[PDB]
Parts: sequence; C-alpha cells; structure tokens
Amino acid sequence: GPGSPHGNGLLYAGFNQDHGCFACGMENGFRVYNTDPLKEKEKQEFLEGGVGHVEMLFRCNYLALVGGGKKKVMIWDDLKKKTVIEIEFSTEVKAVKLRRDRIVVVLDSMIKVFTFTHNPHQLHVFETCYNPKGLCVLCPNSNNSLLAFPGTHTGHVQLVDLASTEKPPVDIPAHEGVLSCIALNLQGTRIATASEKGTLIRIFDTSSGHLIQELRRGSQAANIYCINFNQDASLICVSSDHGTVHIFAAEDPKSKWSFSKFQVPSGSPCICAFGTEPNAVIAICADGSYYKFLFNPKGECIRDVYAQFLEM
Repeated sequence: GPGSPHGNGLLYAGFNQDHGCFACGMENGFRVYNTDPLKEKEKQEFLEGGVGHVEMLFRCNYLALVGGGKKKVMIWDDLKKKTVIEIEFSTEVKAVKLRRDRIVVVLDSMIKVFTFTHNPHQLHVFETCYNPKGLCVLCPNSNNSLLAFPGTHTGHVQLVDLASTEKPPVDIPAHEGVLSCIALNLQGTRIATASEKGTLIRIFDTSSGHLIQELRRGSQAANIYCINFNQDASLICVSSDHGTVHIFAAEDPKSKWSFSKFQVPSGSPCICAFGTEPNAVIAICADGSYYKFLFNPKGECIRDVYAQFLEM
C-alpha cells in the first residue's frame, strides 16, 4: 500500500498536446477530462495495478498507460476501451510518448523508440543522463517528428528528427545544471527548458538549437514543475512546486520577468496551461483542485473557476 501523496489516489496528471484535455493516472486506473470547460470524459476505475503515467493521442483514439507497477506500457484503444498492445520492460518506465507512427518509451537512462504496430519493433535506443522525471517531448504533428530529451551531458538537450534518422542530432547546451523541465510548443518549433536551479527559463529553436529568449523566473532558486506555451507561443506559463504560476511574454518581451503571476492557495505543485481563451491559465493540483485564472499585464490575476475535478 504505497498510496498517493494526497491520500486521494492521484499518481499523475498531464495535458495532451493542445491542452484541451488532461488525464490523471490513479491507483485504480485513469481518468480523462476536457480541460476548459472542465468535464469528465472517461473514468476507468477498475484497472488492476493502477496507472502512473498517461499519454493521450485522441487524434488516433489511443492512450498510452504505464502500469502502477512501472514495468508495463499498455496501448489503450479508446474506442474498444481495452489494452491492445503491451510492452514489458526490465527497468522502470518513467514516461511514454505517442505519435501516429511511433511509440516512445522513456527509461531511467535511455529512450527506446518503437513502431506503432500490433507487435512493436524497436527502431532506436538513445542514451540519456539519469532521467528520474522522464523528461522527453515528442511532436505529434504530421510534418514534425521531433524527439527531444536530456542528453548524457548534464544540462544538454538532444534533438532528433524521427523522420530523418541519419541526419546528426542537434545538441543544445541549454543549462549548466541538471535539467528539470522541458516543454514543446504546439508547432514543434520551440522548446523551453529549466534546470534544477530554476532561475532562468530558456527557449530554443528546434531546428538550429539556437537560444531565442531567456526568461527570469526569479533571483532565488525554485523547483520548476511545469512549462507550457500558449497557442501561438507568444506567451508561456511556468509553475513551481509551491503552486506559483508565472506568465511571460515569450517573443521580444518588454521584460525578462513575468508580467503576471498567481499562486494556488494550497501552496502545492500544479501543472499549468493556457485555457481556451487567450487571457486565461489553468492550474491543476494533485490534491484534486482545478483553477482557471484570468490575467492582464497591468492587473492582478483573478479566479474564474474553481473545482474539485475528482468529483467530476
């Protein structure tokens, strides 16, 4: 009985590519929500072993699930409502990423890439640094198969084009310190990264590896928990493990510092993404609380929605 941090069964929460849905991995299965307006869309509460990581690929009606036991990847067919592919590993799976034609499995010190077939065939293995958080982004766009992940050298990001594997990877010396957070924009053209120091968020071009914007979260260290771009990557939001969410101008900004910030009253970690409307940010906490805040560059953030999403 390892339980859950909040005693509510929630082991994992994450957004899909455009943040219109989020999924929770629970001790008894998984749950999927429409993000905004908040709506429960699927609840599986009778999956033995639970689910500790959930990846969504609704465009193909699939999810990828990591069993609570951490050694099985299960491809869930969301029309059939069942697992149709299982891959077992001899080490703990930290994350899984999907696109239409690839299953990407993130282990502690390597990333394995498979075909998305009834019998997955391993195509590539990329060594990483130790990667306990399972950092890895995979663009699902038809015309952008970017895979990016922490390189073996501390602070570096490796960028691979799964569509053109013979071209050499791009090696970004993103930070001096251990990487803690990596995020991809919706177009797959920009990645944002933070080290465990968490004072500076850096945005890089995914073709050249060049640094395009550095943002300052603060002068003191923080544990960065989530980063996400808005729809056109004109803004990013950044959350800490204390539940503070900063909103930055990402492109030729007035300031390197955030122009708006809010903090969820639990003081606990949240994931964050922009809502359906461009002046709103969604924050979701493992304690089961959902928040939608409005923002204005010259005003305080105000709370538009509060909900306990595990009560639908």
